[PDB]
Amino acid sequence: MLQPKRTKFRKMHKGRNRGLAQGTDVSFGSFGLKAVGRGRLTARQIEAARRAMTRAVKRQGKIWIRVFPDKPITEKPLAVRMGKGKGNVEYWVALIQPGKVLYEMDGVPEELAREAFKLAAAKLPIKTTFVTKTVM
Amino acid sequence: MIQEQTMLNVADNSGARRVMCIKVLGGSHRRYAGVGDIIKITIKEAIPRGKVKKGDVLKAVVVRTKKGVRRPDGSVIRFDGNACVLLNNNSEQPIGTRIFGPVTRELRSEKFMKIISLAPEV
Amino acid sequence: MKVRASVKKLCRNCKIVKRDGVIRVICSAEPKHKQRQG
Amino acid sequence: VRVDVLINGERVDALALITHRDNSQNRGRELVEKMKDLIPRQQFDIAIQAAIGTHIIARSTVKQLRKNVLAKCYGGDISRKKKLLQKQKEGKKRMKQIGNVELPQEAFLAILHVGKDNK
RNA sequence: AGCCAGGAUGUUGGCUUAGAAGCAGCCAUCAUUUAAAGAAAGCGUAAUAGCUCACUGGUCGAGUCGGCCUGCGCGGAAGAU
RNA sequence: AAUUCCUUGUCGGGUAAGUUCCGACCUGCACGAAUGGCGUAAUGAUGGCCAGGCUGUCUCCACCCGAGACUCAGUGAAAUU
RNA sequence: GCUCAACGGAUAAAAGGUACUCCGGGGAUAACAGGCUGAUACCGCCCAAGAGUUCAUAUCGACGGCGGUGUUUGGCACCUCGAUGUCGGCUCAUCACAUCCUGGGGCUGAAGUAGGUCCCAAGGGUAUGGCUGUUCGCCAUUUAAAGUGGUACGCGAGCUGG
RNA sequence: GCCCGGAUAGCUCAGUCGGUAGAGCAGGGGAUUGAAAAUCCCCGUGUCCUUGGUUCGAUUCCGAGUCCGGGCACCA
RNA sequence: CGCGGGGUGGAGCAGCCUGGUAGCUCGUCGGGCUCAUAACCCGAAGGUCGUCGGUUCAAAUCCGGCCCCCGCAACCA
Ligand SMILES: *C(=O)[C@@H](N)Cc1ccccc1
Repeated sequence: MLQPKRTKFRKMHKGRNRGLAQGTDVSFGSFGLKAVGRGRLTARQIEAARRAMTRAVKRQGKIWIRVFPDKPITEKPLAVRMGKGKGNVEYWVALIQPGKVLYEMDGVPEELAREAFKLAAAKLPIKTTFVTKTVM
Repeated sequence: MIQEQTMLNVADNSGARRVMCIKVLGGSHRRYAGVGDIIKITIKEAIPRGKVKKGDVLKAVVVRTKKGVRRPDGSVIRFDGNACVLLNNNSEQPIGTRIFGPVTRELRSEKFMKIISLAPEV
Repeated sequence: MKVRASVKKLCRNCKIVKRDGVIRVICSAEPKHKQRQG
Repeated sequence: VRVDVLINGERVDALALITHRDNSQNRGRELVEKMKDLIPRQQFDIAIQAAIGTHIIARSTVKQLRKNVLAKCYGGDISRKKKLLQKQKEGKKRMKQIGNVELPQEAFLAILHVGKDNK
């Protein structure tokens, strides 16, 4: 659920995850889940974390997912020895680093948002915190 | 001392003839039955008229036993051959209506009421 | 009484107390809400 | 409506029922539960399933019996092990289609209440 | 905080359900009587009645409250001589 | 199936209960006609199964008979390090 | 004038078997146990959609999340090639507790009897047979129960040899 | 439990970016026969698995559920 | 899993190796012959070439992936 439509290449290096996040400030909406942690969010986790969140404000209200998967995480099969080629792709994941804003919300009461998130937070690998759009 | 296996002759009619113990009911690892202990039974021979047919599984009071029985004075009965009367599997109570040969005085009890009332001796 | 690791209140009547080192919810209202350990 | 009881697609007229439709889901998902506990394990995987018309409102299944097959290979190469397990799978697909299931006195006890004494 | 009181009217809000009367569900949630009282925070009823909290009066006479950022701690925490 | 992996296939027989044994079914992974096909009385220190008899194989081991073991005198090794 | 392409090109010219084996070496390198690891497994726990006549938490609990133990399958090749003999059965065992029975308690959709379920507790106890090499399992009839694990998947200078 | 595709007339099934749904067969009729099969012809006789939502409008879209097929994992 | 052969009118096969062109038998449709049906004689219609996205002046063909089909391998412990 939710992965790039196409890619210039199929696989990718393990990389590293140092440094503070970029899009640290809310804009698309009012309320927002800032990170505080460091880690990853497999494309499922950003999903199941969403369904918990959409099901609270119900049909009313709106939501923006600031982050997207776009990183392959390949794996070897079950009980096979090392090293006959890089393992084939399994599940996409989006790296996130501290200060990253994971979700946003609009035409909703502030107190329905602290709850709308707090449910969503329980479904996620990383630590999180509620935050506001700010006058600037 | 009756034990598993161990063919038993049957005292009552009901077409039993030859018979074989398959379990000694009572407790864990219980070994021996005699006197009038209840046990499992499985038929082997059986008469054609059949009050009960071959291959049945049942219960039975051990009655006569070759090893005999003692009692307080040190006296010792010892019948030539082992014998048991059949019992209905759920209701107990002998399914027969006659008893052949002596049974011991020890057998006496409430549930074994119907047997001692029958049979030629003791 | 349920053990559980995250105790917390249920009924408004639930109480929360710290006997020994252990934590314990206590609702005189509904008996089901007793809880140890948290 | 009627609530027929299938067994590997062999509908059984003996277990037919008549119940108000809202009641059916419980009588539905329950009647299979007696069958699940008293149909002996079979050499191929089974499919008890109460259903109205062709529509199926309930299902339970008995499990396969299966030889261990792997209990022998222990060199640890996998490809050498999928070969065995592949037969275990390919052949159950055949045994499943011939199927057929004798059902003696079960169409009776408990299924006709008399699962308690004195019975 | 405790103890003494009031906790009302429109009105069974609208439907939907045999019943929907603050309270089974769905949409709504204004208006009057005022010290003050939600078309209702729980208990309650087959359905009503019934009992509370919310808000107000009274005594009461000295601080009370809920979050934030940080130090250190407590539960989470089961293994084989 | 001395051949059939899946397989303890499925049906019947024997058994209180039978992955083996017997008769069948035919979906023969992967029978077949002188690297012979199907039968066949007698024969087998050949393979598998069942029954009567007999019992210390066993439930469960008890005693006794002799040669060792053990003590006394004579002779006097070995592997090993 | 070479596809001498095994592309610094051993010859103008060349394939298989070995369980009938043989010698020199190797723990430089595999099969068993050990070690590190913990993907796989097993066991808990956080969140609570759903089932439960209404009733998220008596009973279950999806997707997603964080852990523990070192039973299975595995990884890596650290220890042993200068012979260490691998499942199961027998015999005798021994520790763990994540307890099958027995014992003490909270909750229960617990009237009673009988149960379900988590907390506490390791003193004692824990089935015989049929088939199969089987441990397992299915069946037979018992029992207060027929616990799950380690111990070189205990135990061959103690037996067995299927 | 996951993954992919499904649930449309009595039965086997085609279709949908969001625009008043169909086919063979069964059933019921017509034509034909002195009437009978057979054959040709004609009618759909559905709340698009069930339950809530959004849309002017839902068989499509969304939520929850009960299910069907195949592929992994469990399955002496 | 590892190699290699294959998806083409309603059916069974050529065409591809050698990018510019799709062919055979059957059946389907119409017309004949017969009292009528088969056969039989004449004419005709019928194909996203398994999908996808790429080299291309141009793709059934060429090279990549995904989807079933079939064949072979999976050994010493
Ligand atoms: C059945 O054959 C196996 N699943 C059971 C088993 C095999 C090996 C070891 C322990 C149990």
